[PDB]
Parts: sequence; structure tokens; C-alpha cells
Amino acid sequence: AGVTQTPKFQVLKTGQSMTLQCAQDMNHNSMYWYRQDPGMGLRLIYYSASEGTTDKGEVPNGYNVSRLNKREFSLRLESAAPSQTSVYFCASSVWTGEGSGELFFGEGSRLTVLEDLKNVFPPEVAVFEPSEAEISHTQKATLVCLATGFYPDHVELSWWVNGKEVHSGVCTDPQPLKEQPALNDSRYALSSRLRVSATFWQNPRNHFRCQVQFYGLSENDEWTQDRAKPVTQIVSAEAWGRAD
Amino acid sequence: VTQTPKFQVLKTGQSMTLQCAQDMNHNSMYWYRQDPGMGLRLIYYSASEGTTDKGEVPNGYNVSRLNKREFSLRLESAAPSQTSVYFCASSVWTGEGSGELFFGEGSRLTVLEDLKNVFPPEVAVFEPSEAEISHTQKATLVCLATGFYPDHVELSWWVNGKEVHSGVCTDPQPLKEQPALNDSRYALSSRLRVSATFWQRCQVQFYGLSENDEWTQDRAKPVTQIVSAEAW
Amino acid sequence: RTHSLRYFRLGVSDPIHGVPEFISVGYVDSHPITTYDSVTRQKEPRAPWMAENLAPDHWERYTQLLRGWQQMFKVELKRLQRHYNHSGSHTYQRMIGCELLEDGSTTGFLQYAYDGQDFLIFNKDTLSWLAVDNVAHTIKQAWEANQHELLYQKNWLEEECIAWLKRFLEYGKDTLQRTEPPLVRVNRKETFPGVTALFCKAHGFYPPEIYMTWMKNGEEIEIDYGDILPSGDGTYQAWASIELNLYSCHVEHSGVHMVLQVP
Amino acid sequence: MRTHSLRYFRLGVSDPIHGVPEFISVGYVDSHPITTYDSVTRQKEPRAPWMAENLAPDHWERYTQLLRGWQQMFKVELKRLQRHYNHSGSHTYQRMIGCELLEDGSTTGFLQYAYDGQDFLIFNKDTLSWLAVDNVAHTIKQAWEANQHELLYQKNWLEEECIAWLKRFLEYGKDTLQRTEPPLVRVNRKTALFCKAHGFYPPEIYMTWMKNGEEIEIDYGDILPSGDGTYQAWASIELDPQSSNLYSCHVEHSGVHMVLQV
Amino acid sequence: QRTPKIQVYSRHPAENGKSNFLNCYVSGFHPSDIEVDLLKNGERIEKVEHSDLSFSKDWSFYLLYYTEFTPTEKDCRVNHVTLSQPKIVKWDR
Amino acid sequence: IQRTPKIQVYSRHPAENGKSNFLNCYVSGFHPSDIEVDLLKNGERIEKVEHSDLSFSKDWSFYLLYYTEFTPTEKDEYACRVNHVTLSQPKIVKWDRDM
Amino acid sequence: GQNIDQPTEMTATEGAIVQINCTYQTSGFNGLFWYQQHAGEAPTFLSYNVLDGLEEKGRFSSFLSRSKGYSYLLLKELQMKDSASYLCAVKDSNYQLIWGAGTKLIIKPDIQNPDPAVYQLRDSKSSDKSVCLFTDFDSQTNVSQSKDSDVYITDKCVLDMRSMDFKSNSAVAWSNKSDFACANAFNNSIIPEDTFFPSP
Amino acid sequence: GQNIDQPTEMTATEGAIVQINCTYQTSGFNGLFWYQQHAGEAPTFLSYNVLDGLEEKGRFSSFLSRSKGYSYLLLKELQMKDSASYLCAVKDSNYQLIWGAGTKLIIKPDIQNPDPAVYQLRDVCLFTDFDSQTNVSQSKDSDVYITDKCVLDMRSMDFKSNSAVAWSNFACANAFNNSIIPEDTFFP
Repeated sequence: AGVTQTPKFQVLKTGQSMTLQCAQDMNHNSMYWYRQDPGMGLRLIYYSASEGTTDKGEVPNGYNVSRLNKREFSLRLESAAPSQTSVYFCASSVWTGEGSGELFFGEGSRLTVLEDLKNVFPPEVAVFEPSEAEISHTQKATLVCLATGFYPDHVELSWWVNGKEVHSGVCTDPQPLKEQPALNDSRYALSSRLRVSATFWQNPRNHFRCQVQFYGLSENDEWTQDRAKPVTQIVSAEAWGRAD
Repeated sequence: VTQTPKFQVLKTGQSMTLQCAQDMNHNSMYWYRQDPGMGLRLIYYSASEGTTDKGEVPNGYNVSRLNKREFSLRLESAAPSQTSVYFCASSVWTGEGSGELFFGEGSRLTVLEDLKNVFPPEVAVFEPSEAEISHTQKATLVCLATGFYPDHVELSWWVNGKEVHSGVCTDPQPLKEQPALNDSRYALSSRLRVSATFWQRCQVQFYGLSENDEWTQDRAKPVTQIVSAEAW
Repeated sequence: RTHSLRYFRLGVSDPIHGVPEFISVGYVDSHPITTYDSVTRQKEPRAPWMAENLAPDHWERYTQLLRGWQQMFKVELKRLQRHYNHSGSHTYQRMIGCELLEDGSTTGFLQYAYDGQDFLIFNKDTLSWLAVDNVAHTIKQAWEANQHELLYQKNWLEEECIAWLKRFLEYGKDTLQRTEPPLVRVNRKETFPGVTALFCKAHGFYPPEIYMTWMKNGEEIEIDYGDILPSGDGTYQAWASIELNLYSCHVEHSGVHMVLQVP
Repeated sequence: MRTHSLRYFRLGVSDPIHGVPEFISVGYVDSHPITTYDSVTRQKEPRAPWMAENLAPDHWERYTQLLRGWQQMFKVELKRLQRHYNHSGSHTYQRMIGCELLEDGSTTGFLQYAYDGQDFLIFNKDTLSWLAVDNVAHTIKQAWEANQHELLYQKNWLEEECIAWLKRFLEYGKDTLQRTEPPLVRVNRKTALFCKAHGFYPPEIYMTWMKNGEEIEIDYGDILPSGDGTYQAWASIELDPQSSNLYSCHVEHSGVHMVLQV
Repeated sequence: QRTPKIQVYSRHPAENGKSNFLNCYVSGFHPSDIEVDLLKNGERIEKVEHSDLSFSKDWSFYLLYYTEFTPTEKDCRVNHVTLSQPKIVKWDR
Repeated sequence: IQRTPKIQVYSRHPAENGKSNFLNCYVSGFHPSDIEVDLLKNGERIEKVEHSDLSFSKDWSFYLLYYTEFTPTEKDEYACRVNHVTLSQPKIVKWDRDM
Repeated sequence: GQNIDQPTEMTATEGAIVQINCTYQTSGFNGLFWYQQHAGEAPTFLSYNVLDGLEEKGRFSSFLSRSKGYSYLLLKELQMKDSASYLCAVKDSNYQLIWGAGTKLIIKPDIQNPDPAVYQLRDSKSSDKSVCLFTDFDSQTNVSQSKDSDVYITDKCVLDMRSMDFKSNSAVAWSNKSDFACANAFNNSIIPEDTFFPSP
Repeated sequence: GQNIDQPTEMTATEGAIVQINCTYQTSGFNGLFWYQQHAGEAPTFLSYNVLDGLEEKGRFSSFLSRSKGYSYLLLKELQMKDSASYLCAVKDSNYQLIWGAGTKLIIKPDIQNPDPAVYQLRDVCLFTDFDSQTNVSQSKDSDVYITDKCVLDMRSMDFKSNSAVAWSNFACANAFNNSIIPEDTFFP
């Protein structure tokens, strides 16, 4: 339902190819491909005003598209450059020309294009149990979770409470902390906070889990470094409720 | 790892004990046999000093792990099916995925129903063809070692005293002088190329019967020895 | 639900006449599955369904490995003592294992303690060892210098341990995948003049993991907690109590929620 | 400056003979075609030179993509109309939009549609509603009127964007469109009198016959194309033998009056 | 559905022997499909041109069919759905 | 560091005088591992008791379960006696009678 | 050459009113859109303006003046969820979309009972880091980057205990340095005079 | 149950690249080893893989794919010295090794100026100096002995040559008849 584009994340080597799906189940006729970069508005790469035609937008060099049917409009990078590091959105509208017709965006795709893959790292994740001083003073308990040393910023940090994902009381940092902010290849740290009532964290059978999903290499990617190959992986850390 | 003997002729039913030791302070020791066209096959192993257990093809053998250093294999009543090349090996521990194996030099065992066919080789050097030193300015020396039994030979080449390696080529597998007989002897050739300037000493170590073995027959006791042909 | 498989090793230097020098013990969930120690010098099952489904060659192989592993522990603890300059009887302990959650996720872990306190904590995801002190750091350098052995464990914890666990899970599924619902009960009494205590006691249940608490009127509210205990027949039992607005004991077990209202 | 108009037309047919396009879209300034597109060419191309001269290919590229979409949006609307009319066979559907720059600086705007060359929906930009002729149209009116933004949008295009496209096109064809070519008018007998103008541009001219100083009862000819970018016309009157009358032909063209006495 | 109006005239007022253009203007018909040819003494002219289809405000279509000639003392046929047989209109100078 | 044993004494089922049951003693949390546990009926050790093997805990301590089949009465004092190096003399802990 | 412009970022207080400007130079005009794009999510349609005037839609309102090239977007009664980025886009004479760089709306929460404090959390058996939390402070305080190259500090975050109808702030600081302590983790920051520093 | 399949023999050319494949259907996995074993010598450790990757020590590289279930051993800029057997073996769930039967690699020299000829030596016929595509047949005569071919690297002159040897107890013309030889072969 709506507009579905894939993949959500992708790290690529300089010189690599790539194809991004985008389907729409609303019976639109127009379909689009936008790229989004800090400091500037959505720039159009290619568009497809109806089923049977495409044409260049503001910035088509590096890309080519294909409108395979009325529902799918897929964008292809052929040789990948570090300046193509962007967030790619696919959009659609019922018709073009319609001056009041609005755009319907898909979820987006963050692509990062590196000279080499010898700085790609998955995160180290570490839970840190509440300060008791906090609990006596506020009757609340704050757990901090730390995902550090990962690169690129392709991560999704969530909190799981007794095998179910919660969102209330969660705060995850909007943007990552570059650990070494000057170095251009630098790795990233992220922090997050779950705050429960003091009487919640003082139940001994209440289980918590801070989990970070990291998008990285796959079976296809040549790995030649000595260390463990940073495949797409999920990295957790747990803490248990404590009555004393 | 160090293992003795490198070769042994065995009469069927004789017993034999193969030895091995390492000063690597290793805990595991293994005993393999290498047979044509198939994997190394484990006979017995010693996960650490004080225990031993069977492996794949244990029958006809047993083992003792005398200490952390030495580990020996024993053939009780030698069968023709135990003619093989035997390998001793040690790892630091057992159950560590990363630790590899360190191997001894090897032990070539030949079990025979009767020793009455053991023969040292005959060696001869063949002097380079004059159509060679002229057509190509290069003199091939050939060495031939014929009619020895069993295949327990080690040819090598020696120019002006020092053993040489460049310009030498020796056949990988010896050839059967009587391929219809189940007990044929073998031949083995080697070549040695050199300039016509340098042109103007072969050697076969053979492994056979011990002094301790009984010899009764007419011809000389075909003991372990060295046969040389020289050329000038 | 959440299942587990661990292996423990315990090594005692200079033991008294009855404590063996080495013990190796493995558990699925609560139930011990394997045994070896430095006295019988054999690895044996401790669950019927471990023994029903594994051939003797299994116990013959792992006996040999365990004999060797004991000799490692003996030398390892000898060297630890010498870094600390420690005479006497001290202990060395190892725990390796993995978890497979209901949630599809998996953890794996490997740690050592000496004298009962944390000494080396593995991080399979970073592939390094967290060392508690200057002695543990020395072993952290040795272990971290073998790049290949860190990959080997990483794989064993992530691939081998999980597969072992699912093998053992199917073997005794009639015991570990079963569910025994609890019998829950509320007891009220006036203890110290004016003080009423409500005890919500649960027993008879399996797996052990249960969720009990007290609420007032529908929202949450100090609660003494009793430990989950083995009843002896292999069901478990526990309780939560408070004193004293309406009050209600809430119990959650194996996905089923139950509420006992106090009148 | 006189009354210039920019119009865009669009046609669709439901079952065209294999040659005929199922979609044509021509734009005009005054009588002059400026643009064309159709389902066969599938390219939007200038039809006047002072259009091609003045508009870079980026413009034609852009509007070709667009009309490839509008082509198909039109097959949608027409297929819907014929379904609800319960009409078999081949039927037509037509769109026409545009403005008018009047002599006095005041402007206009219009937008409508037809089915089988008869009125269907006529947009009224000042009440912001649509006029249905029958209940098929009423269904459409109820839809487009729900979309209040799409009525607002069309108003602003008609009243601002169209006038500014007109002003730009009238510059581009300054010579063709802001030129006067006075007519040549002659009378002759046929028994009827015949006033006959030719050679004039713009096509907009006025011819009548007076009988003694009163506009008589006149047969009017049509304003026709000569082929060389000019126009011609005539108006005849029949003669009364039984009384005498002075007769006169009056011709008004581009701010200049002419009188031909007999 | 509206039958076409057919008009045959000349580009300039013709003098015999003086070159001119023969115009046939067909207009105010609907729908858009229609055949037009010019006729010299019964036979149809070959090198006979025409303008692109065109649109009135009243939804009807028009076309000019022309040909270069020179009239002499000695020297239009449109067809549509709206007409049974092709209607013929001749030039009266 | 030495962890003193923690001793818990309880019945299998809710205790009812005149009704057979089992009496468990849950020694847990202790370090090191040499420990001596007996169960007592009116102060006197019981000949028939099952028990578990020494068990391991993620916290590095050890725990045991001793149990015996019994029928409680108003008169009889059941207890769990435990000895460890952390204790100067062995500790007897008395059953609470399912209080 | 066309150009649409709007402020990089704005900051107001929960409950108050915020007005987001967008000024465009375009070649023709066929409509002006507003888009809300939540951090890490996709943009969504807010409103459409093509003629002069103002147009309300629930809590939000957007106004246009073609005579001056100016549209503003009005959000009344600010909730924390209205913390997003707001992008303006204009259809030109060729019906092409021209996008502003975006306006980032940041909502300082209304903290009814300030209790600023710095709590040391419970060390992990799998980290070398210690983790100091600076929490329960009013939105007026600034959290700054660490001067020390080996202390790391994240910017302030608002969490919502929905069940307790309670909001609060928090900045986290961690490091593996030996000396590092909570009583010094936020000397980079102007923190309240009355901040709680519990005794270690 | 547990099978290890690797090719039996492989042949490449000096200076080129070869790839030896080891496919493993074990039960459980704790790593894959590559060993080399020269002619009649011991096996020595080359490499170890247990995670997906490819490790490179020098001109030798080891690649492993856990998913599809194979490894290869990559040898760049082949030299004569690389003639050997390459043994691949895998540890199973119980840490036993299951060994491959091995792959024997042959490095065919690159012969600049082929000069096929058959010489005769006095106290034995010597076929020598042919291109690496000619192939000797085993002698048909019961008392004529013909060996296979042999590469010698005269390191000094950076010259490699092949060679075969024939003898009996018959002249050198008739020697290598069952073998198909080049037509530019010199017979002194």
C-alpha cells in the first residue's frame, strides 16, 4: 500500500553498479526519483510522466531509469561515485501538469559510496543500568544504550522490553556523533535512553534489550581484510530488572 | 616433530614400532597413513598426555603416549595391507579451531611375504651426446638406476663435490621393469644439464635389509647402502 | 520462547580430598545435559534424552577432548597464580554459551573468572576481550594476537552453538518445550496490629520464567519478591507480596495473563 | 493594440480508422497555429516559425513528455464518458482552454469540453463551478468541484499564466500578428450588387450594405483564407427595379472605415 | 453531426491566362474525418495541397485545399459520413 | 572473594498437617564450591535424601537442591543444616511451616 | 535562474505559535506546496496555495501573496511531534517543482518541574566506558561538545514517559579515560547552579 | 556422510594463475585448512578459513564461502616450485578433520625456443627440448623402457627444458614411435 522502494540502505564501492526498485499500488501515472542532500532541496534525477515515457530531471548524469509498467519505476546507477552519496526518494502523483496534484513519497534510500570498504565497521553496543541515586531522587530509572565505532551511518537502534518492541519513554539521538569529527572517514557513535518508572525497573523478571541493526556487506562483496567482514548484522546488549 | 625410521622393509608377521617426538611443548599427537588417491587416514591419536583413543583405521596397530614429548605406533603382525607412508603430527591443543598441524618427515613401510626379491639398484652415468653440446651448447647427463626392489631409493646429483639442484630432473614415480609381475623391480632416471664449457657424479641411497635381518641366500645381503656412478 | 545452552568449567588448585580438580558441566535451559570431572574422567549424560539420542562415539570423543581440556585448565590456572604471586587454593572458571530468543535474535558469550570474580569478558561482535586488571590484560594480548582463533570462536558462538542447541531442543522437546500453567492463590492476613499483608503465591508451573506483580486500582504500585524455586518434581514456584483502594495480583506465564482480585 | 487570443485545443476519438490519430492537440494565437501534437508523432512540435525561432528545445522536450501523459488522461476521460452514455461505435471528446487580451487592457478566460462536438462542461472561473448539460456531465462536475484546489488552480492559470504566455507569444510573432494589411474592395453587378474585399489582415473586418443611409435583408459571405496569409470576403444585396435607391457598401477594418458608392 | 460547408474560390481575382491558386475551403463539419480533392474538367488533380486540420470555438473543424493553376476560358469533390454520395461544388468565376 | 551460602527451606506443595509432601532445601549463591548440607527431623539427620549435583551460575557461584519425602505435623521441627568456609560453625535453618 | 528560500532552522517553545517563511523567484507560478518531513522519514503533503489569502486546515494554516512572492506556514498550539523539517515547493510555468532547502522546526518542551541532575550509571561487564547522564533540566540550558578529545557528549534529547504524562531532557557523556568523572563531564556546559551531583 | 571433493589433478602454466576448489559437505563446521605437500615430503600448513572472506599471504590466497559451501586456494604468478599437492580438510562439529584426497598441480614451463631432438648417449636415448604440448606414450616393447617428461630449470641461464629418457637391452630412431612428436625433431 502506497509507494514501496527498496533497498532501504546500501554501501557501495567506487565503481559499483546498483538498481533501486520502486512500485506503487495506487494506480498513479506519474513517477519520480529525487535525491536529497544537506543544505539543498529535492533535486529531480529522472521522471516518468506516464506509462510509456521517461526524461531527464535536473541531474541525470550518473543515472538511468526504466518505467517497466504502470506500477514500477526503477533507478539504476551504473558506475558509482562518492558524490552519489545521497538519500534517494521515489515519489508518484496521479498525473503531471495537474497544478494542485501532490507528491506521494516512498520511504527513501541512503546510499553511501566509498573508495574502499576497509573502514566499514559494525557497532559495539553496550547497555548501562540506572543510577540508584536517580531512583531514590526521582523514583524513575533511566537506561543508556551506546552504539559505537560503526561506519557508515546505516543503523536502526530500538529498545525491546520483554520480547516486545516499545517506543514510549525512548529517546534516540537524531543525528549520530562522529567520534573523530575532523577525519572524513570517521566512525560514528549513537546514544539512546529508555526511562521507566522506578517500580518497573525494580521488578527482577523485567528484561530489557537495546538492539542496533546495521546494514553492511553481503555475500556478493569481496572481502580481503584480515578482520571479520562487516556483513549486515544485528548487535544487541541486555540488562535485567533488579530489586536489590 | 622428528620421526624414525624414514623407510623400513618388513617381512609379513614381523612387528615394528614407529617413533615420534616434538620439543614444541605440544599437547596433541596424531598418527596418519597416506595411501594413493585417498585422504590422510587417522589410526590413533592422543588428545593430551595420559590419554589415547582409536581413529579411523585402528586395526593392526596400537599406540603409547610415553610422555608429553614422544608418541609411538606399533604394528603387531605386519600385513601387506599396511604397506604405506606413515605420518606423525602435533598440534598445540585439541578442540581449538585455529591450531594447525605440524608434520614429521614420513615413514615408508614395505611389507613383503618373503624378502627373497630385495635388490639394490644398479647406477650408471651416461655422457652427453656430441650432437647436443654442438646443436644447443648444452650437455645433458643422464643417470639410470635399474632393477632395485622395493622402491626405497633417493637419487641425488653431485658436481665438484657439492650437491646440486639446478639443472637436475628426476622422475616423479619409478617405472616397473616387469609390469605383469606383482613383484616387479623398478628403474629410475635423472638428467643434469650444464654448459659445454662446464662439461669439458650420480648417487642413489637405497633402503633395504638391516644387519639384524637374517640373510641365508647365495647373493650378498641386500642391505641399505649407496651406489654411485661418476663421470668426468 | 527463550532457550539456552552453556558449558561451564571449574578448576580448583590444591583441592581437599573430596572436591575434584576439574569439573565440566553443560545445560540446556535449566536442565543439566552433560557431566565430566577430574575424577571419573568420562563425559556422561545427565538427562535421559541426551543419552537416548546420542551414540557412544559421542561420549568417547568428548571424553578424550575433555581429558585434554582439563590439562589446559590446570596449566592455565598455574600461570594465573604466578602473575598474581598467589600461593594456596584458587579457582579458575569458564563459561561459554549462546542464546536463541523467541524474537529470532541470538546472543553468544564466553567469559572467564578467577577466584569467582570476572576476569576476561569476550565480545564476539568486536572480537576483543575486556580485561578487568593488569593481569587479565596480559592474557588479553596473547589471545588477541591469534587473529584466527577469534574468528573461530565467533563462528562457534554464532553458528555451531545455535545448531547444537536446536539439536538438543528437538531431542528433549517433550520436556523443554512443554508448558505447565501455574496454580496461583492470594492470601490475606493482618500481621502487626493494623498491617494487612497480601501474598500472591504461584506454584506448579514450567518453564520457570513467570511474571507476577501487584497493581492498585488498575495502575502500578513497594513489592517484596520471592525467588523462582525448583519444587523438586521440576516445576517451579514463586511469590510477590505487599501490604496496606482496590488491589489485584497480576500473573503472566507462557503468554497467558491471569488476574486475581483481592476482596 | 487589438484583441489577441491564445487557445489550446485537444481532440480524442474512441475508435479511429487505422490512419487517424486518437489524440490531436493544437495551440493557436489568433488564427495562427503555433503548436501541434498527436498520437502518431508523439512529439509536440512548433507549427509557426516565430515559435521555433524563439523557444529552445528544452521547451519542446518538456511539453512532449507532458502531452504524452495528457494523451492518456484523455483516453481515460473519454472511455469513461462513452461507458455512461451507453454509446457504441466511435465518439469524440474535445477540450479547449485559453484567454483573451482585449484592446483596452482587460482580459478574459475560458475552459470547456464537448462530446460529439456538443457542449459538455463549461468552466466558470468567477463562480468557481462547472455547468453540466446532462447528467453524465453532472457526475463529472460533482467530482472536479469536490477538488477545490483544482478549480482554484485553473482560475489562476486562466487569469495570470495564460495572459503572460499570450504576451510572450505576441512579442515573438510581432510582425505576423501586429501587422495591418488594408483590404481592396470592389463592387460589381450580378441582378444583385456585390461588395468584395481581399488582401487584408487581420481577418477581422466588417462589411454591410446601406439603402439610402440605413442598414438594409443582406446576404453575408464568409471570411475565407486566400492561402498567402491574407483573407477575403463579400456581401451581396438584391436590387429593386420598381424604385430608385442609392446603394453603398461600408467596410470597417482595423480602425479604418471605407465607403463604396454606386 | 454537421455536414461540411464547401467553398471553391481563387486566391486573387482571376484573369484568364493569368496564374492563380484554386482554393477549396471545407469548414464547419464534425467529426474530423473527410476526403477532399480538386477537379479539373472531371478528373482529379494530382499535385493538390492542403493545410493541417483546424479547430473552431464551436468544436467544428476546417481545412483549405489548394492547387496552383492558370484558368482558361476552356478549363471541388468532398466526401463525409454526413453525405450519401460525394457532393460536388464547382467554381463559378 | 568468598560468598556465604544462602539457605532456603520449603515444601513442594502447600503444606497441610497429615498430608504427605516433600521438603526441599535450596542452597545457592556460594563461593567457593566445597559445602556440606544435611536435612534434620527434630534435630536429627535424615538417612533418606535425594539431591542434585553441584550446579553452576552465570554469576560464578554454585547451588544445590536437597529434598526428602515427609508428612508434616504440628510437633516436628524440620530444618536444613549447612556448612561452608565462610561460616565459623554450621548453620541450622528451620522450616517456616509454609507461613 | 529560479531560486526559492527559507530559513535553515527555527526554534520556539511547546504550546506557542511558529510562522515559517518561504520566498521564491520563479518563472511563472502554478501553486505553492508545503511538505513536512520527519527526521529519517519521507516528506508528506501539508497544504496547497495558488491564490492570495490564508487557508486553515486543523491546527495548521498556510498563506500566500503572489504580489510579493511570499508564503508562510502557521502552526498553532505546538506539540512536540511538530518537530520536523518543513519544505516549501513551487510549480513553475512548465509545471516543475522547485524545492526550498528546508526549515527545521525544533520544539523546546515545557518542563513543569525542573530537577537537573548528573547521575553515574551502572558500568557494564562488557565495556570500558563509564557513562554520565545529565537529566531533568529546563530547555533553557545549552549542552556543549566536549573539549577533551576522549570524552564524548551527545546533544540534548526529549523523552516522553507517556504513561506518566512526563517529559524530560537528557545529555549523555561517556569515556574510557581513567580520570573521567561525572563531576567534570559537563564543565564544558553552562549547567544550572542548583544541579544535583550525588556523592560517589 | 561427510564428503570432501577437490579435483584430482590440475595443470597451469608458469607465470599464470590457477584455482584449486575444495567443496565440503560435512556436518558442522569449525574451519577449513589448506596444506601443501611436495613430492614425497610432509604436508605443511598454508591457510585457515572459518568466516566468509578471503585471506592473502603473499602469492597464495585462501577464499571461503560458508553459504554455498566451498573454498578455493589461489596461486598467482605460478612458478615451477609450486608443483605440489594441495590438501584441503575441514573440522566438523566434534573437531575431527575430514581430509580431501588432494589435488596435484603441474606447472608447465614456458619454452622460448622449442628445439625438439633425440640424442643418444654412451656409457640410452634422450628425447629433449620439446614444447610443453607434446606427450610421450609408455613404451610398447616389453624390454624398452620410456619414462614420462621432466622439467629442469637451469637457474643460471634462466633456461627450462623438458626431457624424456628411453633405453633397452633398437636405436634412437625407433625409440619414441608410440609417442606423437613434432615434425621438426632433430635426429643426428
